[PDB]
Amino acid sequence: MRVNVTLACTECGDRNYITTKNKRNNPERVEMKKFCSRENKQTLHRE
Amino acid sequence: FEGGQLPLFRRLPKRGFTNINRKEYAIVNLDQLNKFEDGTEVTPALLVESGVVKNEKSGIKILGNGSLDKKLTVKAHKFSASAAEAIDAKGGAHEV
Amino acid sequence: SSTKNGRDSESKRLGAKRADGQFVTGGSILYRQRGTKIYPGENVGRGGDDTLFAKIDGVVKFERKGRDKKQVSVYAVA
RNA sequence: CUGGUGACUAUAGCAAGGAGGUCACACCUGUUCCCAUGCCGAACACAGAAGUUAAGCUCCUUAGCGACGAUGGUAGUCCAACUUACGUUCCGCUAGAGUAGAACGUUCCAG
RNA sequence: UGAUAUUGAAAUUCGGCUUUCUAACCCGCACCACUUAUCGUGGUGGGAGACAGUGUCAGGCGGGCAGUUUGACUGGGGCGGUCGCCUCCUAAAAGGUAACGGAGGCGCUCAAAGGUUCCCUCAGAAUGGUUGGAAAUCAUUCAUAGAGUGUAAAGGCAUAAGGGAGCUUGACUGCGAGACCUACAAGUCGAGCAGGGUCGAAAGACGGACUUAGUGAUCCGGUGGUUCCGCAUGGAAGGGCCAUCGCUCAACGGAUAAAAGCUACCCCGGGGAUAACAGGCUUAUCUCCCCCAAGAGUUCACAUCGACGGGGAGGUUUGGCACCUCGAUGUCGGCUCAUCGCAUCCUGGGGCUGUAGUCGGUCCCAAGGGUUGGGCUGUUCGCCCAUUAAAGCGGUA
RNA sequence: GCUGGAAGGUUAAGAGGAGUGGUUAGGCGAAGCUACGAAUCGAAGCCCCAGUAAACGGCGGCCGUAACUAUAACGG
RNA sequence: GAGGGUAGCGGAGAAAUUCCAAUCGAACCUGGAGAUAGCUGGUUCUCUCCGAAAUAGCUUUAGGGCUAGCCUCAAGUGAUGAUUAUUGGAGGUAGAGCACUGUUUGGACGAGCGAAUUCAGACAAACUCCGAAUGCCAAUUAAUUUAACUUGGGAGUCAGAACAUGGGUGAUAAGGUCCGUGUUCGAAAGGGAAACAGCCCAGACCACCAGCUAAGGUCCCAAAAU
RNA sequence: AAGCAGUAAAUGUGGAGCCGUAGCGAAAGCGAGUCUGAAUAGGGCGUUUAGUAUUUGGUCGUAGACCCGAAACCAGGUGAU
Ligand SMILES: O=C1C=CN(c2c(F)cc(N3C[C@H](CNc4ccon4)OC3=O)c(F)c2F)CC1
Repeated sequence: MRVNVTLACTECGDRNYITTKNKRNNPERVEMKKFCSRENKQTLHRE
Repeated sequence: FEGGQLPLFRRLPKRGFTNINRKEYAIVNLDQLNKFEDGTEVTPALLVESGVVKNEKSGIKILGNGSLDKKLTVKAHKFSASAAEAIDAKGGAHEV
Repeated sequence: SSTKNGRDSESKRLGAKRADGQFVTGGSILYRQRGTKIYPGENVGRGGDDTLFAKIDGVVKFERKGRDKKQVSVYAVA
């Protein structure tokens, strides 16, 4: 039931991540605050 | 042959590529310039007939692995950042 | 006319790795275990999987810590 | 013969009975003031004339249950001889028993 | 079976399948000439006709024919079962260690079941109750953890790793002294430094989860980013590098993108490293003897019979093992000729009787000599007919 | 398996040339030349509709019950 | 009877895998050709020094191969090797025990009274409040000893056997089978066990009509006490 | 080295060519330093750095490759006395 998800930056340089996800428990795209290597600061992700 | 087990080269992956326009140079450190006369003019045409450079591949580049010990004027294609620092410190002047 | 058994997992090399009174370095493994059968002491850390390692250079010392409990420590050599 | 804070395998415990104080610990009467409860100003923290050793807490006594336990034997056992189960020489249990034991105690605050 | 070339006309017709006409092409059709032979060529009639036949391209059917594949372990081989990873016992108090030895589990899950700060503490509850086949809920004491800890087991955890309540995304980027493990490839732990941060008053903690299973080279292809290369030059097409994806490749170190059976018609190279017959070791099973005496036999354990349980001998049965023989040790039942053991079928000599006599039962000593002829089945066995003083049992490849 | 049939579904070359890229005369970019493309038209065959066994092949199980008292002519 | 026809990716067959020049499930001759063989057999003179393995991991792998482990020859670095005494530590086997999880004998006490109460007596590879003898890791500690390690050249080995001892398996059967530990054979002559690779004593450089011993022996065969 | 002159002598000529003196990186490139990285912060591989030509011995590779031996496969021919 779980799936692989990739997190990209929000309208800036893309420094992606990879995690897991449950479709039913979270039927919509998620958002988190991660590190952006290019920008050198915390930034919100999605997808 | 490993008797049936996968060979090491098959296990490992390939890497890199080759460039068709690869240019190489014949290096000559500041140590091989201690035989010419003081103030003489050194030119690739001379280094290939004096006995320092046996085969000039694509030009002569002068490096700085050592001291010059003389004041000369050198003519080459490329100079190391430290080769010209010590060539102009003992007198004279280099040129491309 | 068949067997239902016959399975087993690879053996892990658990136990102590250095002896008491021996000289070690800053990152030497001292004891591999499941859980905490021996507790860390002075200048000792517990790894993620309960592995005990030193943090400085000195002699190893296995001592008792309370009734029915053991620890391991490291003291700099003078 | 006190309070505070540490060191050590309960020989530091559990019980049972006794004694003691308003200088200190507690109990203690309040919820306007900061903060707190998935009923209880119950706990947490508080604002603080009195009321009292009944318990918390202590220094004193008692070996009842737990705890600590040599000496001497026994089982087992390394080595070496016989031979299969018996000799010899080092180590040395468990259990049980005579027994210890109702703590020892650094720095520290004021007496 | 379609498209197109060879291949040209006319009309019907809600860049066209179809009636339609001669001129290409076709006729083992007729009459003539070469030629008093009809193979062939040529000419004139007839038939057919832009079809057929022929070339290239495409789709389907195709053991008719061809090249090949069809695993290993295994108390012989088949059949059955098994193949990777995790935990425990066997394992002989370091680590490591086998069998088709004894027991289970895995091919995940969780956006809070993660990080941080402050709080808290469980089963079972000798009794009371709005009294519902004593155990839902509430109340007070016994309570050495007998509760829990996503999921097997074993080591750990009440200084909590177990429960609840607030804010959070460190389930971060670039690495990394030194160690464990180890044939290789892989796997495991890690102080500390720089860049960002979250929680806390602050020390300080944080590079997922109490710990250990939840996974698979490379080669090739896809999707993003980018310092780089890009055939004379400037671009491009294609490559390199970083991130990531797609395999019950489960025979799980994975032969290829793609694979099943029979041979009594059989062949070659090897093995007693490995079966069928005889020998050998073994004695479960088999055959034959003993111990105890509860009871059957009118009374009466012991004339004779012997439940429950126990101890031996023999090496004739069916097996276990795989030590000799696979550059070869020929089967079953007879026939012919015998030999030898005694656990004695007959003949000889003795006890005891539940022995009147005539006949028997059982047991001891005795191996000198004897121990039939036929019917039915290939037989051994076995049954039957008629006899005999008796129609004994075993060994010798 | 063979024979006949046609309503529809699916399906090759070939025909068809929307539209998207790489180049440049003058972040756009008309032409020319170039590397690739879709709507739609393309037959048999196979799914479908029938017929054929002196074609290949196949032709049941458990209960109770007499005027046939063991049995089961009958019924479930 | 004579003269003719059909030829091996083929002929012939009133059909048997039947025949095609004395062996046809696919004729004969020459060539590719010294096809290939992880399988058998064979492999030629002499001395000197040293001297194994029959194990692990992976394998379309199991009587084959590869790396590691044991052998040998050189060049190097220096007590880093081995045994013993002593002081330290880690680790739950033998035995023992019933405090936990089980299994289980005989009584006593009324909560429905032989195993979640009490008084006695037992049992366990997957039970432990306890717990050895040994072995193992250390201390540039002490004495006696002679190795050890690194780099490079060349190998062989991957079928093992019996005896003692701690275990599984089988039936507390096997000269059975699979692991731990030591010895011998393998590759080891000599003496003893009548004969007898694995048992006991003991390791052959050569020669001698010299002596002392081990295992085992001393009436005769037959050296030694009637 | 080929070639040229020499007795099939093995000498003289012949300097295209090969190895060494400098590494690091996939590459552009830089250079006693280079790669990774925002950062000589740390780490990896180098600065240890003698070489080269001929030849005896040992081993390996491509050729039948220490010797003898198949059951078979394909090609072109000879046979119905
Ligand atoms: O039903 C039976 C099954 C096989 N049996 C058999 C046999 F009868 C003889 C021998 N052998 C082998 C050896 C070589 N003999 C031969 C003969 C031909 O080839 N080799 O000599 C023998 O005795 C064998 F092993 C058996 F299993 C017994 C009878």
